[PDB]
Amino acid sequence: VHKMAKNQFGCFANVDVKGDCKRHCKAEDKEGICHGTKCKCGVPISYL
Repeated sequence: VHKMAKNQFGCFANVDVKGDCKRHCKAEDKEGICHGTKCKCGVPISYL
């Protein structure tokens, strides 16, 4: 599957969109950030 809305959890323009980058990072117990047309993790969900 192509690296345009099928690999970045459909996220773009730094927005949490369609596939929600949040969820793929929640598997890792992390926040998910859209960094352009790209999805990475932010920080641990352990906010304390």
